[PDB]
Amino acid sequence: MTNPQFAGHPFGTTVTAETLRNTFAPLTQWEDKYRQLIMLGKQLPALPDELKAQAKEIAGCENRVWLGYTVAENGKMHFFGDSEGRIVRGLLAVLLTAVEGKTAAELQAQSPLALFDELGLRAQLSASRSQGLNALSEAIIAATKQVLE
Repeated sequence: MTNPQFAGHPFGTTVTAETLRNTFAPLTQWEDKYRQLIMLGKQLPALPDELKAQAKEIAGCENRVWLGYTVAENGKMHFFGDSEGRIVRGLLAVLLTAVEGKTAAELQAQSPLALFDELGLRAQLSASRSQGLNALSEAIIAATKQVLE
């Protein structure tokens, strides 16, 4: 009789698309967003190797990128990863938030870039860099394709 629990990340819990909007609400300057974003990572826990194995490797961004998830019984997937670049690290948050217990379908029904764009944590990011966010997202599309099938 027991139940293990790990990865006490916010994303939704305390870091909801809203909360982020409340933080950026005042921060109208991208400089801030990009700035605070860095701190967003600090908040995130240090992704251990054990989890690294549970997640997938992503070397198509500013720097190393680790991400992993799993479809629940109903489908409620839970994302969890990290990155080297604080900035990127923070970005994940928003993402993990956009995918707040979302279903594969849902994801396809609404890209996680919405939040990023909404908050402007990407809409501003140069096209080039944007290519990255896409890749990340694609990770889902690829997954959703599996869950869908």
